[PDB]
Parts: sequence; structure tokens; C-alpha cells
Amino acid sequence: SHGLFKKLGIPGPTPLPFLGNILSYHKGFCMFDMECHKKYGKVWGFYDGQQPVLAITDPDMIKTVLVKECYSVFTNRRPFGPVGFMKSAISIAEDEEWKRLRSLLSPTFTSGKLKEMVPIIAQYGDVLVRNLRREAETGKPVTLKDVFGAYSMDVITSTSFGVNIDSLNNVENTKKLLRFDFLDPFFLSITVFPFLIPILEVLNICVFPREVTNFLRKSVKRMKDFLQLMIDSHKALSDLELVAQSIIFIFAGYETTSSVLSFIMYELATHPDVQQKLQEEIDAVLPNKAPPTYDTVLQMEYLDMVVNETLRLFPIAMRLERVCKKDVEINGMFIPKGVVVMIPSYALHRDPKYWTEPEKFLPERFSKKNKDNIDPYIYTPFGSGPRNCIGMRFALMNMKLALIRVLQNFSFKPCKETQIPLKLSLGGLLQPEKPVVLKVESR
Amino acid sequence: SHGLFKKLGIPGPTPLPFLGNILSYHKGFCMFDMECHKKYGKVWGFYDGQQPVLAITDPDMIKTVLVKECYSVFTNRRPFGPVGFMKSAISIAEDEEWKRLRSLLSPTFTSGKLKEMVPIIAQYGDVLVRNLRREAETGKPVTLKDVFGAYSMDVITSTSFGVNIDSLNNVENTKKLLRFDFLDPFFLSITVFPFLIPILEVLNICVFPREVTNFLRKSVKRMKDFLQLMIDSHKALSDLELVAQSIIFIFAGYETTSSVLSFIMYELATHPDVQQKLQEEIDAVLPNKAPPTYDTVLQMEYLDMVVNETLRLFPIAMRLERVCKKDVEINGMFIPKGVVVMIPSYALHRDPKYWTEPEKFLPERFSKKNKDNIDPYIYTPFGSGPRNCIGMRFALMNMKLALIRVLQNFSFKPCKETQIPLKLSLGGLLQPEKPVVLKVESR
Ligand code: HEM
Ligand code: HEM
Repeated sequence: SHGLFKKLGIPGPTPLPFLGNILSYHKGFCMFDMECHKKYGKVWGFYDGQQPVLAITDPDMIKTVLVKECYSVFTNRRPFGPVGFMKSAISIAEDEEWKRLRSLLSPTFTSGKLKEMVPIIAQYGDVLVRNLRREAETGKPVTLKDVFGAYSMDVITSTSFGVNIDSLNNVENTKKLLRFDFLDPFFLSITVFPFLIPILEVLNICVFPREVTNFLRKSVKRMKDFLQLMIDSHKALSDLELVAQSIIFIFAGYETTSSVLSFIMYELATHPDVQQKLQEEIDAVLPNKAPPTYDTVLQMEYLDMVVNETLRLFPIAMRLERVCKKDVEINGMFIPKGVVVMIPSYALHRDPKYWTEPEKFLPERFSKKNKDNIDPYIYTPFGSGPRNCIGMRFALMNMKLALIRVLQNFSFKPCKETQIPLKLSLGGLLQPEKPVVLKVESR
Repeated sequence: SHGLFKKLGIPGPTPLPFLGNILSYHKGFCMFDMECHKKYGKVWGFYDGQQPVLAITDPDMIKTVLVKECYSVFTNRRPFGPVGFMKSAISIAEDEEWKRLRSLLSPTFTSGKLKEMVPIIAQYGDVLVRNLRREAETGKPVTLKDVFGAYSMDVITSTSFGVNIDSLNNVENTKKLLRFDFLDPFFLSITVFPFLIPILEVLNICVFPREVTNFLRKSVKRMKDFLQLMIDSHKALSDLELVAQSIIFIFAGYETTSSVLSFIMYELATHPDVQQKLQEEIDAVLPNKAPPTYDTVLQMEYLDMVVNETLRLFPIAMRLERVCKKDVEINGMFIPKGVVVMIPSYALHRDPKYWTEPEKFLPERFSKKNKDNIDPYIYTPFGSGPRNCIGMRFALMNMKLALIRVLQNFSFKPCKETQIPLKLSLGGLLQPEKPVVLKVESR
């Protein structure tokens, strides 16, 4: 299989037997994508073990894959690995099963359901503030991912299950047992030995820990709006499949939001003029520290620009991927069946062809003047098409609500322990090498 | 997975952990199907390892599976196992790849191409006769599968590749290395360890021997009408995929025809009145030992009845199977995705509900009077629907041509070594326990 791109005339790094190009992931696959783009141009191919992967960067071709030919050709992501019952999670499911799950779970994220959650998640924005004042009087720098993770977990639990637990002063199975998720050498052996995935499945081995899953399974059992929207009810949902969607939302609510929130606060700390301008917008829109509402959040243009520019620099998804279901010929190029088509979001977000000074944090990229010159298929922090991020609206609103409440009360500065410039971890996930610590001063 | 049929309300034999019901194959799976039909009625379910299999016997439901819902639900047979490049063989391919192969190879078996082969395969019918006279003068009984296999291999090679080799006096890679195909304990371990199939594939392990495949690969290479119909040319064929179809046809030409021919000659030997009546029809239609033609073969009604009644007693395919592609509800019954739907041809052919005295060889079942009372979905020796036997017309013509030439010259009788009644082998394939030996006397 390692002669595919050579026969297609498609350039790429020469693969090694068995391993493919996975050894070039020593720099992390975000640096691999950037170097491959620089060296091979618009399109290139490489191998994850034996799996051929075709990387595309042309906006026309990206839109054809993500949007135009989603249902007919590019329906599914690359198979997850040994999952067990998590095969029914929406982000893992394939074909008509995903179509049903996407249709059944879409009502959860409507702007009507979104407006209902804002009074619920503003109560934790005040607990988050009080928790911040505790360490603000301490005088020593704060670890943001701890307090933001507690906030994000509190928000996702109550909005999903209606359970209200202050995480910082306590909460274990969730959060404390949701974090885990290591960069094991097991995942590397999965791509080198993908033929072993059916072995681990029959041994009831899964990447998820069996004790937390059975906790949620029995947690939702004694639980007898997202939890309501599935219960009150294509085809009706199942009990064990009920739990699968909860794990995704919990992980997406906790891990994603709190990681991006820490990146934003880092950028605000290292750019005080941006922090001051954002604080001035918040005080103008919400005079006298008025509580943020659904409609006031949507009125803050500079807040939207700061969130967007941070998601440009740190697209936590790093890559978009779709499995080619059949032989196709897109935009003048032929894709054989079984090839994983990959869009390197991280490299595209930092490409000098579309971004001026791409490494610099400049929110004015997303101003109403310059936003029209931004291609929606180069800048894809939430993906695109029918399989984009279903919680995009919730994530943006959840992050902005936390940012407003936090900046109304505090200003953030670098401390002696702050890593400047921030160094990204090379172990897969888009996270800082050192945890982000910042000085917090009450306004 | 072993609780599926219990939750469906579908009866069946209680499966063992890991193994399923495969231990009940000690009697051979043809006896297993007959006993299950007798015990559980119209429908039942069992497990090949972890694989659930649903057996159906209602003619309405069979027609829905084989004919009505072939392209939408029941397109593919159960996956073959470790195949290697033989995954592109038409009888193994799935979905649109099978559709292309079925469309590209259908012109091989037209009645026009069939009429062209009759003058070609009549030359071996005369070599077969001369070979038979040699052992007829010997005076000792003859092993039919040897002389019929040589004939069938000669016919399939010349009709497929245009190569003309007298097999009996010689031919090795083909035939002598085509037979092999043992009832290994490896196939049993395949169903118990179906998760290991991707392991054997990556180790370049296949059920087919690697030396014969590369012989045909290089045989057809120096070969630079079936071989012509693919070369002279949906999507064009491939070199390594060229060889895959040749292996199927060679195996189907050799193994299938010669096994059924031996069953027919056994029945003729143990029913002299049937043999005499058939000989009288052949002498009436072809006076003075006239060579059989395409049109004279189709005129022999009693010849057709004898072939059909033998295929009722010995349907060498034993089972028809289709993988359920999606959740469906057929004829008032719900089939979940991934269940193998199986039609037990052997048991249906010997069911007292449709056949009087089912164990008895009675060609008058298929007379023009009684043939109308035969359901085409109970009697399915060549399958049915778009995925039936593509070589049905060729096989029937090839067998009848051999039978005519053989019975014009010889009469067949049991000898002291003849096994009466014939005992079927319990090791999977529908073949006699003892090889069929018969006394051959020149007319
Ligand atoms: C800053 C926060 C987030 C970012 C940047 C983000 C980004 C993404 C991206 C890029 C995808 C893949 C899109 C594609 O393949 O085209 C995705 C998928 C998904 N996200 Fe998010 N996401 C975020 C937060 C969330 C949240 C808070 C939730 C739920 C509470 C969520 C639920 C999902 C689901 C269910 C999918 C899979 C959808 C499907 O396969 O149909 N995400 N996300
Ligand atoms: C007495 C002789 C034969 C019998 C009883 C027989 C029976 C069958 C049956 C029952 C099937 C499966 C049908 C289904 O699944 O519905 C089949 C498939 C097939 N047979 Fe035969 N067959 C015979 C001879 C031959 C010959 C001589 C050839 C070629 C030279 C051949 C080529 C094929 C092929 C290619 C398939 C698979 C077709 C597909 O999957 O589309 N068969 N046969």
C-alpha cells in the first residue's frame, strides 16, 4: 500500500516499512503538517502505518470534501480504535447511525435551548469569580486550567444532567476521572498494529475506563435538557447508547472550553492593550458590572475577534479528516477508496499565503473590515459542513460568558513563573508545554 | 451478542460462550440445518462463534432476500476470511465492486458465447470416451471423480484460456494443484477467532497457495473467450484482478461440475431403469450416436429431469447466505444489521412439506406435469436473484454434453466396491464419504 501516492503522482515523505511516516511525529503532527505543506505545496500524502492519508489545502477542494460530498463520499472520520459501547457516540458513529444521532441531538443546541442555559451558567460565573478572589488575595499566580476546568465541568454537568456541584472545593468520576486521557504508547501501537483493534475489542478493552462509564451508566439510571431531550423521546435511543453521548458532551464541555479559555487568558495577559480594550468594551456594553445576557454577548464585537484570533492560533482540533467511501475525482484530482482525506487546520491557520505575520496575535484580523478577506475553508476552527462541531454555538457562548464575568472583576498579568513565549506540547494534544500560570489582580 | 435471538423472540439452539453453536457441526452443517428445521420450525437462529445467523425457510421471505432487496439490503455474502488479492474475485467482492465485476463478466456466459464453446468441448467428450474405453477393457471399476475431473479441467482451461491439455495422461498447477482445499482445523479457528483475520492478512497469509497463484499470474502474463473478453476491454480490469476471476472459474469449472457428474452417474448406476430411459431418449434424439449439439441438448427433457433431481438431492452449495446491510423488516419480521441471513438449500430440498418421499431419487418430480408444483425459492440449486450462479447455463450444458457422450457409449453398474447407499462426507463439502467407483461396460 506504500506505493499509492507514488503511482498517483502525489508527493510526500518517503514511508518506512510497517511504520509509514509516523516517526516524523516526533515534533508533533502539527509541526509535521506545517513542514509538509512548506515542502510539498498544495497537496501531499503520507502513511499512518499502512493507512494512506491525503492532505489537501485548496479551499475549493476542502469545501467539496466537507460540504458538497459529505453524505455521498466523505461521511465518516477515521475509525476510532477499540471503543466498545462508545461506538454509538455521535462523533464516532458512521453513516446512517450518525445521521440519526445528528438529527436526534441537534435540538439540544438551538438558540432557544441556548438562551435557557444562560441564566443557569451565570450562577457558576459568580462562583468562578469568588473562587478567583480567594487566590487573588493569596498573591501568588493561579493555574488557569484548574479553575477554568472546574467551571467548565460545573457548566456541562448542570446543562446536561441538571446536577450542580462546585468542583474546586470538592466531582471525582466526572472531571477528576474525566481528565486522564494520556498520550500512551498504546495509541502509537494502535496505528502500527491496526489489525489488533478487533483483538482488544473482543477482550473488552477500550480506551475509556470501565469504572467511570459504569458510574455514569448508574448515575443516569437513578436519574429517572439534553438528558431530557433524549429521554422524552427516526429510531428511539437506547439506555447504553444514552450514556455514550453524555461522555462526549462531558468531555467536549470540560476539556475543549477550559483549554481554549486558558489560551485566551494567556494572550490577554501578554497583550495588555488588547485586555484593556476588551475590558472597555465589556464595561461599555455592561455598565456597572451588569450581568451578561444572551443578547449582550452577541453585541461584543471585540470579544468575538479575540476569541476568533485565539482559535486561529490554537485550533484544538488540529486536523479535520474524512474517510473516502468510494473512488471519486474531486476538483480535478482522483481519490481512491479508503484514503483518509485530511485538512491540516493548524498549518492552514498559520499559512503566510492567507495570513499576514501568522505567528502574531492580532485580533484586528477579524474586524468587520478585514473579516471579508478570510476564507471560511482556510479558517475552520469548528470544522464545516453537516459534520461540523455541533456544540459550536454553545462553546462560543460558554467561553464568552466566562470571559465577561472574569474580566469585569480581574486583570491578568504575567508572573515570574509564566512561560513567555508559550511552548506547545509535542505530545499530540494542543496544550501548553507548561501549565499556564498568571497573576490575577482585582479591579 | 449471544442474546440477540432471545430478545427477538426467535428460537434456536442455546449457544456456548466463544464457540456459539459450532460444536453442533460434528454431524456436518447439512444435518444441523435439517435437525434445526425439524425442531424449531419456519425460522431459527444460531451463532457461528459470535456471528449471529438467521435461517429462513418461507418462500415469500426467501424471494424478498435473494431477489427483491438484493441491491439495497442483501448485497454481499458472509466475508470470506484471509483472502489477499482474491478479495477482487467476483464471488468474494462486495457492493459496487461486485456490481462492476458482475456486469463485466456477464457477457462471458451468454447463449451466443455458449454455442461457440459446444464445438470446443465436444472434442474432450471424445477423449473422455476413449479414456473410458481404456479402463472399460481393464475390467475393474473406475473412479469417476478422476476421469470427470480431468474432463472438467480440460473443458474449463480451453474455454477460459484456450489451452488444450489431456489431463488424465499428464495439468499440475491446474487440477493437480487446484484440488487441495482441505477441511483444515484452520477454518474452524477462523470462526472462533474472526478477530484474527486482519492478522493473517497483514502476514500475507491466504487460504489459496501462493505458488499456484503466481503460476497463473505468470501464465496469463505470457498469454499476451473469457480471457479475451476481459483483455480486449464501468472501469477497466486490472492485471492482478484479472487472475482472480480465472481462479474462481477454474475452481467452479473443475470442482463443481465433476462432483455433480459423479453424483449423477451414481444415481444412474443404482437406478438402471432411469439409465435405460435416458439412453433411449439420447438414442432417439441423436440416432446412430450422433454428436450432441447445443439445440439437441435443450430438446432432452428426461436428461433435464435427471440433472435436476440429482441437484435436488445434492445441492453442492448447501447454503445460500447474505449479510444484512441495515435494519430491515421483511415479510413481518425484523432483521438487525450485521445478521447473516441463510437459506438452507439442502434441508429445503429434502423437506417433506414440499417433496414426496424426499430421500428417493425420482426424476418424475420435474416432469412437465409436476414441475409447476415446484416452488423456485424452495428448489434453489443455483441460488436466485442478481447474485445467483453466473455459470448456471454453462454448468448445465457442460454436464449434459458429458452425460450424452458417456451414455451413448457406456452403461454403468454398481460393483462390489460401490458404496450403496451413498454416505455423504461430514467434513463440510457435499461429497461422498467413499469415492464413487462403478463398473463401466461398453454398449
Ligand atoms: C472551543 C470549543 C470547541 C471547538 C474549537 C470544537 C471544534 C470541533 C471540530 C473542529 C469538530 C470536527 C468538525 C469536523 O470534523 O468538520 C468538532 C466536532 C464535534 N464537537 Fe466540537 N468543538 C468545541 C466544543 C464543543 C462542545 C462544547 C461540544 C458539546 C457540548 C462539542 C461537541 C462536538 C461533537 C458532538 C462533535 C462531532 C459532531 C459530529 O460528528 O457530527 N464541541 N468540534
Ligand atoms: C452444477 C454446477 C454449479 C452449481 C450447482 C452452482 C451453484 C451456485 C450457487 C448456489 C451459487 C450462489 C448463488 C447465490 O448465492 O444466490 C453460485 C455462485 C457462483 N457460481 Fe456457481 N454453480 C455451479 C457451477 C458454476 C460454474 C461452472 C461456474 C463458472 C464457470 C460458476 C460460477 C459462479 C460464480 C462466479 C458465482 C458467484 C456469482 C456472484 O457472486 O455474483 N458456477 N453457484
